[PDB]
Amino acid sequence: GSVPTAERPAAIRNVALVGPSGGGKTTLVEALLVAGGVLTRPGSVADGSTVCDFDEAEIAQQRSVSLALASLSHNGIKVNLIDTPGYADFVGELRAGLRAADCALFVIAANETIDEPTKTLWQECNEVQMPRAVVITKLDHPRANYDAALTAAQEAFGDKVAPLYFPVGDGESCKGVVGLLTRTYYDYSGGTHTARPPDGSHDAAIAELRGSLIEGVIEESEDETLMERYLGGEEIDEAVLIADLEKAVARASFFPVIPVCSQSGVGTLELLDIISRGFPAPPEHQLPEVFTPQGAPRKPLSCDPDGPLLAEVVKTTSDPYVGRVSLVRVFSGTIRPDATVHVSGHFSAFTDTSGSHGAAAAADGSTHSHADHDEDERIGTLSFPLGKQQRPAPTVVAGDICAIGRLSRAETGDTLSDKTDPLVLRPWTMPDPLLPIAVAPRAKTDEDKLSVGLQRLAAEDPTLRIEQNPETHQIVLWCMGEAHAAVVLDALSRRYGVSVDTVELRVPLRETFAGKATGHGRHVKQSGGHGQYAVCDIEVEPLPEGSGFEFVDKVVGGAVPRQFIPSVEKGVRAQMEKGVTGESGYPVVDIRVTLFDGKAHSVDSSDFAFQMAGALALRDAAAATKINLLEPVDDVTIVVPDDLVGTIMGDLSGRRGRVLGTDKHDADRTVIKAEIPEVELVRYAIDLRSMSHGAGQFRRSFARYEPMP
Amino acid sequence: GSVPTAERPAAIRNVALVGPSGGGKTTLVEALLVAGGVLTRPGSVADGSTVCDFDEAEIAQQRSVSLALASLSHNGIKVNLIDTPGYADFVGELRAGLRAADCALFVIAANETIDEPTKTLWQECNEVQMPRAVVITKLDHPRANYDAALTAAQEAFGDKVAPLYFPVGDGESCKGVVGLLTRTYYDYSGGTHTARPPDGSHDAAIAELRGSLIEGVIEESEDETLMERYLGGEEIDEAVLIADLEKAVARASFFPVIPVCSQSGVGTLELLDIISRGFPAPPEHQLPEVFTPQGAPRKPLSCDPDGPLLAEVVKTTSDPYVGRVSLVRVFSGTIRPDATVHVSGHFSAFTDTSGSHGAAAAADGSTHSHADHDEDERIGTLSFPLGKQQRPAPTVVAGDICAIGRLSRAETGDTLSDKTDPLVLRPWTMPDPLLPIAVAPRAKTDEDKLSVGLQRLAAEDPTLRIEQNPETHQIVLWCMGEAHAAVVLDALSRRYGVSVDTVELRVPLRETFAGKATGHGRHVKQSGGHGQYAVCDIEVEPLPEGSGFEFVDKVVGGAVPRQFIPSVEKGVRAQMEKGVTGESGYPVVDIRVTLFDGKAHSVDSSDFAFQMAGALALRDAAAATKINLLEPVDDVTIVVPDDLVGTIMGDLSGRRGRVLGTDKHDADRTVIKAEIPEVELVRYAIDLRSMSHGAGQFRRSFARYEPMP
Amino acid sequence: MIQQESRLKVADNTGAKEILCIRVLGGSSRRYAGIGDVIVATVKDAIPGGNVKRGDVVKAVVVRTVKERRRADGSYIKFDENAAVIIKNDNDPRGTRIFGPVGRELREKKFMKIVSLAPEVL
Ligand SMILES: Nc1nc2c(ncn2[C@@H]2O[C@H](COP(=O)(O)OP(=O)(O)NP(=O)(O)O)[C@@H](O)[C@H]2O)c(=O)[nH]1
Ligand SMILES: Nc1nc2c(ncn2[C@@H]2O[C@H](COP(=O)(O)OP(=O)(O)NP(=O)(O)O)[C@@H](O)[C@H]2O)c(=O)[nH]1
Repeated sequence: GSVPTAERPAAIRNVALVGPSGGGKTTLVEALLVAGGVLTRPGSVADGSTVCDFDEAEIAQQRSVSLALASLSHNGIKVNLIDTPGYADFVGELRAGLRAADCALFVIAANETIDEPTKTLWQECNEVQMPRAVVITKLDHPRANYDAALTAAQEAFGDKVAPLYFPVGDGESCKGVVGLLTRTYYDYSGGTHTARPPDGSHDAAIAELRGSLIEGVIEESEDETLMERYLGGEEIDEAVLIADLEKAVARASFFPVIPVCSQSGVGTLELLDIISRGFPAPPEHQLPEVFTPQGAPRKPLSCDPDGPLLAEVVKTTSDPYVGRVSLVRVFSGTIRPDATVHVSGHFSAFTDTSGSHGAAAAADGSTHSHADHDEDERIGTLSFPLGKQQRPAPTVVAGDICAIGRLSRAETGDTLSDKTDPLVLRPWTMPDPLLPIAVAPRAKTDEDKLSVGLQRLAAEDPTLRIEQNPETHQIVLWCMGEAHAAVVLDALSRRYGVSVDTVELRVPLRETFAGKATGHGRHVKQSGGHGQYAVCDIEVEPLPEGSGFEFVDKVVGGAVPRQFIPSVEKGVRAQMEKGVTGESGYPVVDIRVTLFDGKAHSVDSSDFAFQMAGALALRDAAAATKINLLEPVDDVTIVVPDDLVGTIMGDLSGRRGRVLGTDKHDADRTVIKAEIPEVELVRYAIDLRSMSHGAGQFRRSFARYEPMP
Repeated sequence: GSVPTAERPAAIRNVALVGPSGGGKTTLVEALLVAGGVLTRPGSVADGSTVCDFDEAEIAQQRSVSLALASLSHNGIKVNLIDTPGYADFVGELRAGLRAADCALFVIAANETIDEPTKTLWQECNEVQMPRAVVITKLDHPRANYDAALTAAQEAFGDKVAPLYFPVGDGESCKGVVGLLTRTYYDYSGGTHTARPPDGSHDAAIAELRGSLIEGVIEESEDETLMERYLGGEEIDEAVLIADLEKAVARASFFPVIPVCSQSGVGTLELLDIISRGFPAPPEHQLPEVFTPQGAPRKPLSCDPDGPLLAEVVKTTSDPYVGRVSLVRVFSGTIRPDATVHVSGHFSAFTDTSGSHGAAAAADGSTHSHADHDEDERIGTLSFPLGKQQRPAPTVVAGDICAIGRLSRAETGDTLSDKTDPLVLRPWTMPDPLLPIAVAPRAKTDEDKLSVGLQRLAAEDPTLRIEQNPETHQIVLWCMGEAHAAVVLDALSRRYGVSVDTVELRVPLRETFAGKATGHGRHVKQSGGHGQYAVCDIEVEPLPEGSGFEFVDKVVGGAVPRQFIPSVEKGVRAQMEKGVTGESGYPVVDIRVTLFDGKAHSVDSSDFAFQMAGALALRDAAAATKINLLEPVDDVTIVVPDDLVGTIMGDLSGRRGRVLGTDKHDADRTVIKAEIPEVELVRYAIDLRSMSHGAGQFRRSFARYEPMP
Repeated sequence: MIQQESRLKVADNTGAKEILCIRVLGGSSRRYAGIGDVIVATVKDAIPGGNVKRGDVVKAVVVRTVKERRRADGSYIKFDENAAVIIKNDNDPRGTRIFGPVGRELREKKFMKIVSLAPEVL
């Protein structure tokens, strides 16, 4: 159909659809687009004809793995649908979609109840005070009980959840719904949407539903006399109730329930009407706090095309022919083609908190550690995403989302604004991946481009963390889970031509002397030039942890020439650095070396010879005693339900974990604080999601180093 | 970076770079491509690692022998650099590339003066109105005199040649060039291009160059008040001046001079800018006149992707794996895969003109002289050739050159158009070869496939002509020179396995009678079938050349049977066909046989008998007088420069030649009317071209026969 | 009747010319391969610049045989040479074009790609 174009931010809606993995979100989006006229017939995820599930990975996994955007205009109101994956491994994409949205939509099926991942998704949506609306789908399923799921929703997320539309079906294929506020029964039995008054088969239940909905809304209505009036017998006007419901939903105070038949197309039209009326506008939505480049807080801009230019890229995609396709979320100002705009790369200062080992701020890619970058780029032709097709856009007003190609250095999450007024929207919450994945490149040609490919990968996916080990010299990919790790590996192996092989993550270790010992170092070599002769008799004794390297001089009579003692010290330091345990010795710290005697030659004494003699003496002293191996430990804070406390505690008991305390996270979850050695945490996430029906959520942070038990 | 794929022909440019053999065309192409970012580092011709220098013949000859195409992207504008052979033996490939491109680049060395081959190539570029931009390369040479080359180009190639950019260096490694129109000096001394204001050491010279360039450009512009403004002291705007320079260069009026330092990368970026802005556009360039399939001309077609489908092949070769690499140049309409295009063989009628004597129209190959065929073939995969590896092309808009595989009947230069509306463009005028060579098969099986092998080679090599001689019973291959002959023989022995050895080419020859005589033929053969015995008496007289064979019978009383007169006749015809001068008797011509007497037997008369009787009578008649040999003198139209007419007079004097006139062909060359024996014309073309340095063109046409001197 | 140590011509773009049959897949101790039978082979001759080189173990399907083969209709098919097509694990060709005719047995063995790409199916 026609390209949905909006000229005022009020007429634009940006709602992110969320839910469980495979909740039929893609089918719902296809049905809505067909109802919008863009698509002639509804696509099917199984057939792969859907607009949303167009990427290779989505069809390969037969489930949403990456988020997509669709644009629709209905009743003169444009809606920017944001379908997001429903699996925990892709939580960061869902959060990014939430940030770029002014509302949250939950697509759930009546035949299955609310799972714990859906509850955590509701919590995540709640902790931005986002408005949430409940959409029941898959009503064609035989086991689809709208009443049971509705109840569960009403009981779980407080009394603020009350249904808004009452379906009337046969229990197999819902033929239509009853409008509770409008007292109108919508019918689709003949294949046409017909709105007619209910015949009275549900009139008592309908009246009950209106009463409950009115009492719930009217409380949230500012008119406290409305409650009296309704309880006094006065019939509150339908338009007034509608407006009060719209305001309350814009206040993120109510969570209505609307049943939808994605397959049959039942309820799509009313659903679009509810999106266009009851949903908050970006002007109504509490726009995110906009910050100045230098960290000084700035007053948030009103959502208007005439205001100061303010936009934000929220997705980065790589295409072999088109190039980078960056989706830009605009909040204030107007974007016009060929204009030069300022690219604020997250200004990492706002994202430098925590980050564990990787200290991830934005776009990682250690050669690009932190983003914090500023650059002004001239944009090309504005476009809107329609699958792989890009509908050209004349101008981009505030409050809308657009796709821009050929962007050289634009990245996901970057704040776009006028170059004269650089701005910085508050960045989204980035989940920290805690599944390290060490890999090894197949060739140095791949390795050289590995930095560029990983930088671009983190530009596309801000949730992936990449850390290159400085001690073990291993490149390690931190991922959310099995699916996310697979996606990270595949995209690196294809989009950038970097052939890598996953290798074992090496946990850094430290070495120190376990006792006092002495070493005799001799370096005699008779080559074709000057002979070499240097002997050092050093004494190494243990030091308290963190004492570092101390040198004590006890040379008597100057047997070691005093010009070569610093060479002995340098050799000792180098030998500590190179390790003292075999061919794979870890750095030696917190030791003291006491050179008390030695031998030298009048002609064959050299600084290098004394360096070698000191290194060999240190090696002999290390071989003259035991060496302490120090392994690191990371504190782990876990949120798990109280019913599984014992299983996780016993699992940590088999994982040598030291329990620190069990803190009540809430009425049903307990925060568990414990420090676990990093070796035990290599596969902790996968086993935990097992030990928890996925409910297992934890964070880790390096604590200190301890010797191996 | 991103693969060069432009969505409009205006954002596509194709330049057929020209110059002498090993003039650095490839090297400059590599430098430009690295400037665009396609190649990591610019390859060297000698090393053979370049994209253009990949073929066996190009590497072996250490130069360009077959043209190559590369695609480049610059600021959203596609650039198609087309390296062309620098040797006149492959000037057919250069002519095709010029026909394949809308702009030509003269890659010449600053240490080399403009040779006559360069002047003739400039003339060929000139009388097709093909725009040219002067490029000065090899400035790193110790004898590299940029100013000398500039002045020589300005004096030779008309006053329209004038410097555009002024190089600045220390005389050994040029450190930069000065942008005259931009009044800015670009410096590469520090390893980075730096567009900075000039230091002022040559401000007066720069200003003079700016004034000269402006006044030259204004001359070809539209605003006639611009000259009065500039001469009146008013400073014309930089942007307007630029636009005027673009107009002057595009319209095939101006020839700006560009210094290029390919080795150090100096000037490549500004050359790319000049190609992108000041160079002509495929729509702007005067496209070849289009023709209807059935002989009628058609108005030139616009370079519009939405227009009628129109394209023309520019190279053809066979690959066992990917398929026939048919380099197809698109001019009008959009070419897409799975489309059936018209494969008209140039409809040669429109190119029967020009081509010197050979009527070179389509792919030459006198066995297939003039294609003039029709065909509609479904194309396979559209690919952008990058050396051997082909860049996939999902969509090919007009104004581009692409390689299409799996084209069964495609030949070089074949016009490709829509099946519903077949169209014929104007193909290039090809320099038909004039050096004959004879190939003898080692056996019969190779000769059986030799026909299809030579047909395929002629389809691949439009400039090559293959000739079969029925009189002397040999196959003759015509090549432009020596290197092209080596290339074509290698291709024949490799792509088709034609094992042959070079042999001398034999010219047609005939025999004639020098006197009158009578013959007596007596035959007696009494075999086991029908006894044969016949006697005939004929008379032969010498006749003027061109008289042909004649017979007069004057037998008296029917001595010989009338039924056997045809037998004798045909026997005499066969005997004179077999010759009379020994066992190597050449075909006797222009002789009249006059039968008068003979004897007959009751039973011994027979067809064969009388046949031999007449034969032996012919032998006896020929035995009494002399036989004169005649060689075919062919009219030779010698075209040499007027200063070289004296050389042709001197050498043709030693060639037993007679001069029937020296008509001035044009302002430089002179048509010479002369007839020369055929034996002298086997090597006339090669020596003519060698002495004329590429300025020699000539035609041959058999006129009559002359006796041995 | 291709079997152990038999030499096969290759009808692909992969760059190999001739392959040697190592094993006739499709059951233990199976002896012969006919049209439409998958075998393991080793490449003996190849284009120097091809993706497939000499000595690498590959998987192929027979498309032409010299030995006559009966069809359910009473008709018989025969070729002058034994030829095979390199395939990857999902029963798809590694090349992009097929040379020469193929028997229609491939149709009932579900080699749709080879059947579609062949110039002639008999
Ligand atoms: N009964 C029924 N099944 C549906 C419906 N929509 C999708 N499905 C089925 O559910 C599966 C995919 O559903 P869904 O998870 O929503 O697909 P997705 O959108 O790609 N994944 P996600 O929901 O996480 O975004 C398929 O097997 C599909 O046939 C629906 O409306 N009704
Ligand atoms: N010093 C110098 N040498 C060059 C330059 N360009 C090419 N050469 C050298 O000249 C030889 C080949 O040059 P060139 O004829 O331009 O190669 P080509 O382009 O493949 N052949 P052609 O010019 O006829 O198209 C090589 O030895 C190469 O190193 C240049 O700019 N400077």
